[PDB]
Amino acid sequence: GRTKSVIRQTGSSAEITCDLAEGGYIHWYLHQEGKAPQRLLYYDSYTSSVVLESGISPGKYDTYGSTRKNLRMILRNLIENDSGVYYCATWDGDYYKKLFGSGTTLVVTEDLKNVFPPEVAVFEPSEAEISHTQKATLVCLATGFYPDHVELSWWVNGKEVHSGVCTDPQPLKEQPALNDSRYALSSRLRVSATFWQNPRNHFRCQVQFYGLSENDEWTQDRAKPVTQIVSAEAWGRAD
Amino acid sequence: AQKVTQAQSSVSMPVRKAVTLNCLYETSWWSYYIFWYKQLPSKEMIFLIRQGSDEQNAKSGRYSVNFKKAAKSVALTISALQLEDSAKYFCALGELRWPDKLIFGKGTRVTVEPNIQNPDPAVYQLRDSKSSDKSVCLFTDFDSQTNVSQSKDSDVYITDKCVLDMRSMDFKSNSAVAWSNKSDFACANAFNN
Repeated sequence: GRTKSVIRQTGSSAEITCDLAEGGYIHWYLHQEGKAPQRLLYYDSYTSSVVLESGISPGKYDTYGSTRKNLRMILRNLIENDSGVYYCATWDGDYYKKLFGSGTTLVVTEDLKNVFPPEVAVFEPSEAEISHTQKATLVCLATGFYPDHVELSWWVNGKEVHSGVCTDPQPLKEQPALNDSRYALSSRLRVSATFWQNPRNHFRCQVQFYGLSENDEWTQDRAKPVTQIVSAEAWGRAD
Repeated sequence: AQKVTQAQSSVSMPVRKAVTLNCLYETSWWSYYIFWYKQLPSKEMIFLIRQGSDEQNAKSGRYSVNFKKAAKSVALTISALQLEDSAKYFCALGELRWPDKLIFGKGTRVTVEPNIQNPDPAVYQLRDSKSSDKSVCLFTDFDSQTNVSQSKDSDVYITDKCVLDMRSMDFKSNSAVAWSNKSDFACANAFNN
């Protein structure tokens, strides 16, 4: 369960945590697709003071009510327009630059029944590529997932690999007219022909999906699309 | 009023080359700073370089700013491009006396493309490891100037291209994947070659 991915239904609340240490002001920025990052508010737990940016109703972002804790970032009455990446930020002590924390990605959907985990399939290299190039490209396809909160990795003989791999920079919409469309994502792993031809070598494509939690309820005829890992694997073959 | 505008939406440039990312701003502040950040797909916002309104052109490694104050123009040049320079670059404006918020532009995506010195364009068909009746098409080893055609069909999906780096072999290659759930799918006509 990753704190960087949050999925909520319209009308609920979501708490976003700040990974930066507070001494100074803590600023919160919202970054939506294709738009400029915008500060929403900033606060100081030491003075217990909160400054909202202009155009924001005071009931949208709650900061108090924490059982003896620092000021929090809790978004109330979520709508789809709250979807985006949220960053906390603070100025360096020498005020040289402003430091941003890791972004938390929030998706607010009209119905949690729109949430699906990926199906994963691994496609074995073409013999034509092996014979022509002495290399072997495996392809991993993750399909039918929503939201687009996945991390795809390749594992060879039990160890994650970091070379000979590339994954599409952006998932594509399988039904781009639906708005709530499920997504697809592909990835390649390329090895030498002789490594793929060894039957002892084990290849696994792993897709970490960030989905529903244990607090979530949901009600639909299928397995609860919780945060999970779905994989597909293939072994080497000499023929 | 404070405004920041990055008119370029997306740029592509080969490795080892340079790219200049433009930024035009409006400000009533007498002294200020321009900041450039690099935004990664992991959702990280990484500081690169700062330009002061009274300072000479800033320089930091492969990053340099061409600051034209009278034009309120503040272009970032990235030299000797690497594949890892692919990111979305943000220009931001901040006030110096009481450092407060940053006003951002919308960002400019940079895609760095490999120099395929010996292209070998080819389309291959790959079978599912568990089904064999399911398949995908792989377009690979083409040069970076190749324009991967987009799908002209609802039931046919074509990915963008990505570059992989076989680091133990000093070898990089482009590829794109096509697939469909229809028996009438030919890899040849998939990428419209």
